[PDB]
Amino acid sequence: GIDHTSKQHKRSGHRTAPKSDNVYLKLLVKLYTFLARRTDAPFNKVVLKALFLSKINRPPVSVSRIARALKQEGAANKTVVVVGTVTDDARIFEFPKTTVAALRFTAGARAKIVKAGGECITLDQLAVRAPKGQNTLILRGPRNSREAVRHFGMGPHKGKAPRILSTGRKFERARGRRRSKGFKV
Amino acid sequence: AEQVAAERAARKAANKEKRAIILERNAAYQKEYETAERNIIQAKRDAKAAGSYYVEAQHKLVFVVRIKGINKIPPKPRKVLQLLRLTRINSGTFVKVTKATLELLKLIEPYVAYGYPSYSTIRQLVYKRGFGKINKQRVPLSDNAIIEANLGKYGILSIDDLIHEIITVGPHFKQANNFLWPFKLSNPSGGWGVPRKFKHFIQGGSFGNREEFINKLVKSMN
Amino acid sequence: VLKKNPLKNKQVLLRLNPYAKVFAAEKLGSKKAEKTGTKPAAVFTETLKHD
Amino acid sequence: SAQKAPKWYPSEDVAALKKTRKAARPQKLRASLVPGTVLILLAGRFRGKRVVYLKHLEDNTLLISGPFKVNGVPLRRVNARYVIATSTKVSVEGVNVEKFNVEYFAKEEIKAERVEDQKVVDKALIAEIKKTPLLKQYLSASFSLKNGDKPHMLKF
Amino acid sequence: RVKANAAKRAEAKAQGVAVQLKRQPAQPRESRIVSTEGNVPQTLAPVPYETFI
Amino acid sequence: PSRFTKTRKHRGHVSAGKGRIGKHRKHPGGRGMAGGQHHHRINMDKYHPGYFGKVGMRYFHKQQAHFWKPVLNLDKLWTLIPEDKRDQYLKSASKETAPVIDTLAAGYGKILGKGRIPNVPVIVKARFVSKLAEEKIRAAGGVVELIA
RNA sequence: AAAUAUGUAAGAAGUCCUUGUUACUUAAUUGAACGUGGACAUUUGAAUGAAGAGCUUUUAGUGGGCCAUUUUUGGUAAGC
RNA sequence: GGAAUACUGCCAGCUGGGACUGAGGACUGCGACGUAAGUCAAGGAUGCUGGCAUAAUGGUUAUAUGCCGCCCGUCUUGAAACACGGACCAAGGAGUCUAACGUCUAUGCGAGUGUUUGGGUGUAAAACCCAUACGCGUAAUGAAAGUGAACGUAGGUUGGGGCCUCGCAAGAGGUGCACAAUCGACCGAUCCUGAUGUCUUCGGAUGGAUUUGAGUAAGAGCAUAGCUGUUGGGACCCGAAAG
RNA sequence: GAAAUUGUUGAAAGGGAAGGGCAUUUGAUCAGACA
Ligand SMILES: [Mg+2]
Ligand SMILES: [Mg+2]
Ligand SMILES: [Mg+2]
Ligand SMILES: [Mg+2]
Ligand SMILES: [Mg+2]
Ligand SMILES: [Mg+2]
Ligand SMILES: [Mg+2]
Ligand SMILES: [Mg+2]
Ligand SMILES: [Mg+2]
Ligand SMILES: [Mg+2]
Ligand SMILES: [Mg+2]
Ligand SMILES: [Mg+2]
Ligand SMILES: [Mg+2]
Ligand SMILES: [Mg+2]
Ligand SMILES: [Mg+2]
Ligand SMILES: [Mg+2]
Ligand SMILES: [Mg+2]
Ligand SMILES: [Mg+2]
Ligand SMILES: [Mg+2]
Ligand SMILES: [Mg+2]
Ligand SMILES: [Mg+2]
Ligand SMILES: [Mg+2]
Ligand SMILES: [Mg+2]
Ligand SMILES: [Mg+2]
Ligand SMILES: [Mg+2]
Ligand SMILES: [Mg+2]
Ligand SMILES: [Mg+2]
Ligand SMILES: [Mg+2]
Ligand SMILES: [Mg+2]
Ligand SMILES: [Mg+2]
Ligand SMILES: [Mg+2]
Ligand SMILES: [Mg+2]
Ligand SMILES: [Mg+2]
Ligand SMILES: [Mg+2]
Ligand SMILES: [Mg+2]
Ligand SMILES: [Mg+2]
Ligand SMILES: [Mg+2]
Ligand SMILES: [Mg+2]
Ligand SMILES: [Mg+2]
Ligand SMILES: [Mg+2]
Ligand SMILES: [Mg+2]
Ligand SMILES: [Mg+2]
Ligand SMILES: [Mg+2]
Ligand SMILES: [Mg+2]
Ligand SMILES: [Mg+2]
Ligand SMILES: [Mg+2]
Ligand SMILES: [Mg+2]
Ligand SMILES: [Mg+2]
Ligand SMILES: [Mg+2]
Ligand SMILES: [Mg+2]
Ligand SMILES: [Mg+2]
Ligand SMILES: [Mg+2]
Ligand SMILES: [Mg+2]
Ligand SMILES: [Mg+2]
Ligand SMILES: [Mg+2]
Ligand SMILES: [Mg+2]
Ligand SMILES: [Mg+2]
Ligand SMILES: [Mg+2]
Ligand SMILES: [Mg+2]
Ligand SMILES: [Mg+2]
Ligand SMILES: [Mg+2]
Ligand SMILES: [Mg+2]
Repeated sequence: GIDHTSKQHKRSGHRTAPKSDNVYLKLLVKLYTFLARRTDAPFNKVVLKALFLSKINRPPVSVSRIARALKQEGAANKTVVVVGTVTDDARIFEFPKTTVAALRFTAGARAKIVKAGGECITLDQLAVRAPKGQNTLILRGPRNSREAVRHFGMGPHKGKAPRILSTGRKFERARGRRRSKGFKV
Repeated sequence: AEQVAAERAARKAANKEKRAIILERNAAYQKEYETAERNIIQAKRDAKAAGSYYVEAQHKLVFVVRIKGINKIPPKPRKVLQLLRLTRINSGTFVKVTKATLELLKLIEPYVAYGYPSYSTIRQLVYKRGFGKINKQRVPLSDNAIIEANLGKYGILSIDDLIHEIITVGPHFKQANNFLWPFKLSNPSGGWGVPRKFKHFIQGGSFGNREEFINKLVKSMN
Repeated sequence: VLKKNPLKNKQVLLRLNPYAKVFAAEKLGSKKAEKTGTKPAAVFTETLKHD
Repeated sequence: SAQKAPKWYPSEDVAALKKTRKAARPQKLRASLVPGTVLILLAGRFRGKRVVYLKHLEDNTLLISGPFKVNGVPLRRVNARYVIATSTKVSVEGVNVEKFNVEYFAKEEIKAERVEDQKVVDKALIAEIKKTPLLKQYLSASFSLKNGDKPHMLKF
Repeated sequence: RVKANAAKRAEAKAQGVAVQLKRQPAQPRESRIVSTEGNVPQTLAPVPYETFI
Repeated sequence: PSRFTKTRKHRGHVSAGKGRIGKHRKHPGGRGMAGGQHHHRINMDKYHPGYFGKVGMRYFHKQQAHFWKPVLNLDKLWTLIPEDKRDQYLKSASKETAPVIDTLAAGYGKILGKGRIPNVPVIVKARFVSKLAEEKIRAAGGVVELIA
């Protein structure tokens, strides 16, 4: 026998293809596993994995969040890459040129970009243009903005939001939430 | 397009070149080793002549075999048997001796047999049952390029170069020695020499520092 | 595919380690040591044979 | 269909053999096997027959003969590991034997040449045997283990 | 140890190196020759049982 | 579908994956929200602080509607002008002709001030305003016209 | 006053220099805290090991335990 | 005085007998031997010879013989138990459906989203189409009247993939999304401060505070579907004494 | 026209249960490959 020192037959814990069942996605993955096995550019390696990501680990990036990244010092001519959908944001009033390479572009997001004469590019098109990801800015969206993560870690003195359905006065605002009704949290 | 034999040439010749370096190197250690020995032999005699007593330097290096199986071990020695990479019965690993490992040894005397291994037995441990750790895996030695590939960084480009780093506890003993996968010995062939293993050597058992009698044992297990 | 042990397969013995050829050529493994005869101090003996 | 077809078939191309490294080097015989030596046949048609050894053939067999006119055994092939080699020896320097090889025993009753050869060799031997007395008798009588005899202990 | 270590680092570096400033564990003893002049070994035996009382 | 369900897999084991010792029995905790203040109080303080007792005033016959008053931040506002008509006004931003926006008509009740509207003038018709809302609007040279 | 157990430390989140900020603090541009600028790289600061490390969500069963060496309480004692 | 031997250790000294194994399937590697051509035991067995070509080897089965083997199911610290159910066999026989839900995931669309109450239409309970609303989301906080989210490049610091620049490389610098840590700013509540003014008691600017919120700080949601989990229901199946 | 369970016929085993595991003898039985 062997005094094992670590659990035996353990799966690595990382996805290895997507869980998704879309041909096109499965082709894009066919593409990038090639580029990652054969170019040693780090970029391709990052993208291959982001393709496996599930819908939550793929929050949407907004065209305004995009506009801001180009606002970075030295970055205005880079092509932003988004391994996810890109969405619209009527809150910005002035969107730049550039070239966004994503998986999906919503109707309005695509318009906004193009209306300022920019380009919307699919990843494979991005690949042919930049097989080492030359001159690319990868953007991810805000993961812990999800409504769900509000209720993670609920406990005393954590400040976290009840899993609650109806929600007004007289829904969980009494004994335990104020000094004058037993105690507070 | 050359490379027919063209780069076979600038390769085979280059390969010849290394054997050359290995050849003169192995010739050197052999000098090293016997004159080192002889020197001691004359130390001892010279002192006797002088009416003095030559006490040797205490051993810098030991060889530990795990002797106990895997069940009913208390936690503190159990950790140590892991840290010394002895996690299976009869496996063995080399240990460089200092206060800070000597105490480790103390903790596990009931579970091991160790002693001072000779050149002979370090040599045949490595030639026969010696394996490297390469992206884990555990790779038979059997060619010198396997070593130079990994240990070469530190000098050390041959199997005898390995051995030499071990036995002399070299400047790079830690990497040299960690590179070697724990040896996996069989049970002794002659037997254990005793009716009950789990008392100290000094009481007619098998465990603990049994000093230079370690070689007789290991050789029967290798 | 099949580990061969140098300690009994001359071929690979000589693959690793080219010194092996001359080691054996020059006997070496039976090297005759320099014959000197220092004698030990009476001190040393006296106390060896003491009670 | 009763069964879906597989999506993949094996190829029916056979491979070639890896180039094996196994030189067929000659068999050196145990030192007790020099020609002229009497042999005991441990197995076979002529099992327990005491027989003269004549020539190591190229297929490693031993060439022996009775002589036929002594004990009935002809010029023959015998395997070296089914034979006890005794210590008693006749001189065989008068016996030609050059003729006899593997093809000479290729199957392809008895051919007059065989019947002739046997007489030419055996005459040379008999000439020799007769020198030491009782050999011919020794040669003409079967070996067998008698109660008590312990082979791992007997000198032959 | 640090203020000392920065010291002998300058005292080294700006001389021509031979740094060497990590701590090492108690090392085993080197060879040595013990003498007898004025010191011949005294031979001791074990001692009989006795009762003091 | 029954097909993919874990009971299909539990067939053949004795206890249906509910345990030999502690069984699966009718209602060990009691039913429902029972024991809230006793054997289930640890789970209710944490996870549900604030559950028991009362706070403010009762309101008999409250009519949601009375309080209907959706909010729109300056954040948007320009959204309430149709796309094509919009760019028309952003350029050529002026008094004499500035867009009227009836936020009531767009179904909002109060304008709040979340952030930055270009220096185009707007005429903003609302029921209520954030003090900032009005301020910011004015800083672009528009105003707010109170309606109903 | 042991032995066994037990807290902390063994560096880049480190050491040193020059001198900004304040409503705290000083008799005091004194201190305190947070800084800008500069100098020293892996023998950069013990050992051994590391089939890597960190992190998040959600859910089962369980919530009768018994035994051995050693320490040990009650009991004359116990397969207590 | 000068040897021998024992004992322990070494040899990349030589050599015999016996057992198991023969994975791999062109070549490719590291070598060895030779003046060389070649050769080889050097990244896993080949050569030579015989017998049978069929129940001979092999499978199955019955029996015999060596050794071994208590009755399952259950609850239990502990069962083969002098614990319980079970004489036998067939057939039936137990975690379901629904309302509303958590986490996770797949898919549509995305600051939105949801055609199916209804209308239109039909090859008629389908498929196809759709106006107005509504629901959840896009704002919070307060018991409430109520008020309601940019000092700043939507901030500073520190880690940070990736990318950009230099360099042959090692490296150095530039930028740094997600995420984490920390200090701040904004909105409401609480408390303090109370300007310009006033139907002289209204108004509440402004600047603050070991207080406080399920908040802001370039949106992530809505919907369908699945496994697991949650509550109500006969609620996995059979069972009281009773009312 | 299953099974429990039964009759007959054939074959086999049986010194206080039977049934089972590894292995082989013996009997019965049979696939395949060869050309
Ligand atoms: Mg929100
Ligand atoms: Mg070690
Ligand atoms: Mg032996
Ligand atoms: Mg034996
Ligand atoms: Mg023996
Ligand atoms: Mg015994
Ligand atoms: Mg062995
Ligand atoms: Mg060959
Ligand atoms: Mg031979
Ligand atoms: Mg006769
Ligand atoms: Mg269901
Ligand atoms: Mg189904
Ligand atoms: Mg199934
Ligand atoms: Mg299961
Ligand atoms: Mg299972
Ligand atoms: Mg099952
Ligand atoms: Mg189970
Ligand atoms: Mg379960
Ligand atoms: Mg049960
Ligand atoms: Mg209530
Ligand atoms: Mg908004
Ligand atoms: Mg400690
Ligand atoms: Mg290590
Ligand atoms: Mg690792
Ligand atoms: Mg749990
Ligand atoms: Mg639990
Ligand atoms: Mg529980
Ligand atoms: Mg219980
Ligand atoms: Mg025990
Ligand atoms: Mg083969
Ligand atoms: Mg094969
Ligand atoms: Mg047949
Ligand atoms: Mg036959
Ligand atoms: Mg039968
Ligand atoms: Mg049977
Ligand atoms: Mg038995
Ligand atoms: Mg039970
Ligand atoms: Mg009981
Ligand atoms: Mg009993
Ligand atoms: Mg019962
Ligand atoms: Mg019964
Ligand atoms: Mg049934
Ligand atoms: Mg139709
Ligand atoms: Mg109809
Ligand atoms: Mg239509
Ligand atoms: Mg209508
Ligand atoms: Mg008011
Ligand atoms: Mg309100
Ligand atoms: Mg700061
Ligand atoms: Mg950097
Ligand atoms: Mg920076
Ligand atoms: Mg505030
Ligand atoms: Mg409050
Ligand atoms: Mg809320
Ligand atoms: Mg909400
Ligand atoms: Mg339920
Ligand atoms: Mg009932
Ligand atoms: Mg009833
Ligand atoms: Mg009744
Ligand atoms: Mg009643
Ligand atoms: Mg009928
Ligand atoms: Mg059988």
